[PDB]
Amino acid sequence: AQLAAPLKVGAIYTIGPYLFPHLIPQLHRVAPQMPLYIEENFTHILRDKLRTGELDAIIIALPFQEADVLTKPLFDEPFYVLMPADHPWTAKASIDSELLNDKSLLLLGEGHCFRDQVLEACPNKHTTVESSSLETIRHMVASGLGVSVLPFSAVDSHHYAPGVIEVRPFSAPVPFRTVAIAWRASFPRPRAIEVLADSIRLC
Amino acid sequence: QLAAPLKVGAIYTIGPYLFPHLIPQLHRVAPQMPLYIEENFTHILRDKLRTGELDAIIIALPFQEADVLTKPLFDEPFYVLMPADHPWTAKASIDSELLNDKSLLLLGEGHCFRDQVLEACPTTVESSSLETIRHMVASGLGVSVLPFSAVDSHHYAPGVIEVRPFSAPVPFRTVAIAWRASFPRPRAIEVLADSIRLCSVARPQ
Repeated sequence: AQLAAPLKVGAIYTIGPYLFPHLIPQLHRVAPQMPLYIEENFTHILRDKLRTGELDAIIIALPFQEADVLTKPLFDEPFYVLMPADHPWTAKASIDSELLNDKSLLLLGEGHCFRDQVLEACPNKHTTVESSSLETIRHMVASGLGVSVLPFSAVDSHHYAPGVIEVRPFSAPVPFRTVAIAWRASFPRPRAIEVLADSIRLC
Repeated sequence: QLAAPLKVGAIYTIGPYLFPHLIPQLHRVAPQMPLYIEENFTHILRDKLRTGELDAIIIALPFQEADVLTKPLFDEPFYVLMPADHPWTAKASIDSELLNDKSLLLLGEGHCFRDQVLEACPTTVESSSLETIRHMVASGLGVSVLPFSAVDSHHYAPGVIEVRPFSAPVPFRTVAIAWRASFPRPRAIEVLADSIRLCSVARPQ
């Protein structure tokens, strides 16, 4: 106690894969004896589990407000455009958002908050592929199927040799999202939460 | 018949470790066929293959359905994943009976790899995937089992996780590809299969 027991952390699908690899060793450096029971899911589900006590702390994107749950913004994360290496846009330095409504744009299905954020960053012509992760989308743009949008932390977390996929920033103003941690106020281990947060910011 | 997009499904425990090698090889022998990709459970891929919204699926045996051709591609061994501090680090290989422990982390019920691991043995994190399992192992939560194609597919610096082979006889799965018998594009199937076979070849350091 109180840094001596497993901590149950949830995160949304479009954050966990890109955060945990950085998070775990940084957490380890401060916090050698606490392992993480991890779950990745949609926002509302992580919220329900946070409420029922199945999860102790969740990682979501704003907006997010929950009874008896404290919510601290952790950082901001700009979006980037993902494309095949032979795509015309590779000649551009940045991509204006208005260019993005086109059948060639590949989106997550409903339920993903990132989907709505991307849609809001755009000016109805799209391709939605359900039961998809961001990685699956990266694979299909790598095969030359279309083009997509990623959060910053995901752009280089892949195992593709150079010359397969290219990433270009958005033209100003760059759309982004706000990453935040949530935990319940009555949580008997506040120092575990602070360790978690501090470790997240140092990434 | 190699200038149109091909619709491919694969099970959760195969795709993430296959596509990073499959896509380049595929453009290299077939640069005008992009993949529409889906990852899901075996039965869902089966149904999607039968309905025709998928053209081919990549699965593990056993697998046999009427009016569906199935071609075994290769054998992939299993490996044991552990924290870098874990005492099993001292071991060269790990006896399968040692996976009789609550430390052992498994996938949900819908995954065929769960069953395969359970068959190779004497707690379950639900709706999990292998990467999440890797993360929790990396945090020190326990120990797990991976297919070989997944043991290097991570972004942790060395010194965080370690992998050891099973003691002989080593457990394995058989990766295969399935497609409709009267599928109008057999050549694409053959390319895809060969490319998949190539992926099974681990590139030396």
